[PDB]
Amino acid sequence: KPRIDMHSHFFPRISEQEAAKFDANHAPWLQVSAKGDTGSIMMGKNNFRPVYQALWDPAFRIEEMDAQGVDVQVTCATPVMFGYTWEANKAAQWAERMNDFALEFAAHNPQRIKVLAQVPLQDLDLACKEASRAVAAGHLGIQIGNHLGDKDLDDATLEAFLTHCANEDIPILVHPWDMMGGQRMKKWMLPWLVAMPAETQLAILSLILSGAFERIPKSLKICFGHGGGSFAFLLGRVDNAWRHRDIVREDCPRPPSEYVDRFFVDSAVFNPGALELLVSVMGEDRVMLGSDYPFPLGEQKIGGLVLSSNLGESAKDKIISGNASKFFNINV
Amino acid sequence: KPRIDMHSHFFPRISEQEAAKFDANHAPWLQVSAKGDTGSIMMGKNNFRPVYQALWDPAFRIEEMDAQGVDVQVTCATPVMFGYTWEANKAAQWAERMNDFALEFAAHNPQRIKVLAQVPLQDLDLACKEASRAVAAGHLGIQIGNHLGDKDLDDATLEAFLTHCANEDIPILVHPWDMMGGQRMKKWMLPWLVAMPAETQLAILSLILSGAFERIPKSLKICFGHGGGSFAFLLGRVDNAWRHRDIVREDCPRPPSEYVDRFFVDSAVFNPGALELLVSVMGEDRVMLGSDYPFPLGEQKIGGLVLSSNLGESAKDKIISGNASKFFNINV
Ligand SMILES: [Co+2]
Ligand SMILES: [Co+2]
Repeated sequence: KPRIDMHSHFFPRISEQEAAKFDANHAPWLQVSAKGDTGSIMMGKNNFRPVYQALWDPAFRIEEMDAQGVDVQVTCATPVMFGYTWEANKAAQWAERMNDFALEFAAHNPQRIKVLAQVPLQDLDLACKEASRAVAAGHLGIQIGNHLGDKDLDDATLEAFLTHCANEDIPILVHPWDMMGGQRMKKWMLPWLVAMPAETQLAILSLILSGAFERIPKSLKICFGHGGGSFAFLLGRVDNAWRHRDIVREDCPRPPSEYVDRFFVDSAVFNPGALELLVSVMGEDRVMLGSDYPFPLGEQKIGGLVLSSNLGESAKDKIISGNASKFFNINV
Repeated sequence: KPRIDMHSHFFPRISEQEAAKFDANHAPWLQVSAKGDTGSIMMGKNNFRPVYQALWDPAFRIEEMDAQGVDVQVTCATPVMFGYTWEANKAAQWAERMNDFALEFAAHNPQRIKVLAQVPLQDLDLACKEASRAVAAGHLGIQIGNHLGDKDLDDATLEAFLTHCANEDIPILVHPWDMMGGQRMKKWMLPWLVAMPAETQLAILSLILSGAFERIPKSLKICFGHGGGSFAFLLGRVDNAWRHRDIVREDCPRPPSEYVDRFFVDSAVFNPGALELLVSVMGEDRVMLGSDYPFPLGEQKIGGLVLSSNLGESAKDKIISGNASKFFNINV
């Protein structure tokens, strides 16, 4: 039973110059210290966030995986890489380049390192083509952000994308990104603590309340990252609203709670009680170990929360290993 | 064994002529049908919200309360009545009129209907007066919105108000309103299902992360409406952030979860799993029965989720009765 950690991120060796050729102001690149141990994601000439070797170096990453007890990691774009606001053809060329970097990263050891691709989701046609190209080149699926500006997952272009993926057997991880909140949540990591869980919840409900699960084939494999946000906990509020209000019930024929059999969530909720309630709502078959390696708010002892739960042995094995193996078809 | 519902709402019997005196376009009033069981809250000459008789009629309410098994009910402003956008002086006099109306509604049976007052929270001076004035007139505390625009509860102006209330032993109920989310939650009541819980979590976290509870006297009686949103379930994430980023730890000298003994939440969470998680977090002494009567999304069998739960008889008596008795000082 190899521990599979199915939610982690990477960032490729791109220089200022290469990024500039796409967008001098908005294309992210990687600055590495002379020493080679630390670095920063840059945007234009500005420091975006500080980072360390494990995000760009697959050999260094292998050492930490050994140290952690992680046998297989699935890793994908850092969300600042998405480029969802750029011109389509440019975002397409970018996506391909990033996905190639991701394959080259995993080529260091394709047994223990699996990658998901990004897509120019602003353009449905180009997004489908990149999704297919990348999977047929080695990627085990796609990571998308959870919205495109004012477009949420109920949007016909995003629904059409999920449907293409269901049709071609391409798993999706939905990652919250580009957080709401306007001006309100600047200090103390509030976008991460408030807006992010709200974003993921909104993605799920957008699928549910629009009736989109009635249209998307049941074969779609889709996981919502970062514990599904606050979804599991406020689901009661949503069923209540659906039972008692026309406008809530209108596009959604079955109790919202019944739609949990249509998706997955990762396990990153940082609390025993939250995990227990997460597993209660979703069922043990629908929660997968994800850490958010190698960022600093990520689970520092990968799998620790699950292995130390008062869940059954049966269930623990599915969450740390079983489910993702099936979900991503990583042949154990 | 007396049942106390501490979260319900009311709307006064204001004539269109009396409303137009404050603001012909933005000041809320009540239109009542022939039969006398139907109404609309209006904004000028437009239908703002359709409402039913229990919202404005004490006699009718007094009877649903008899039907429901609720001995005492705390009631307060519908958030449309807040008028936080108004000019400080126009609001002060609006607040007083709403609060004279609230005391009239209470006077129909002051043993069973208790009231909280609204305040012109935009101007500190006028809000403190109205608070002390309203309480001494018979109000048991105040209801405040969770934010004013981008001033969250970490705003020093708002702190001072919380502290002014603390020393007068004026209890406060913090209610979500004016939900974040802009152009993104237009259907299926998503403001209420996504933004509302996030607002309330924000409100709590701005107190904890800013260090406000270090500076507000422990005598503060403050309660966060609607279960405190997603607060209890996301709390583990908050501690994780605190432990791993020193910017989260800067004004918050102890782990964020330690401050749970500084506030209360109501019980309105619509799921037994969620109720259990909520109590586990807050403690059985810090959760009060609130229904959100008489709104359609309000609990239909008031007390029903608590009374059917797997909690002990001791826990149930505190939530239904014990806690709210002490908090609002309603003597049995
Ligand atoms: Co992540
Ligand atoms: Co309410």
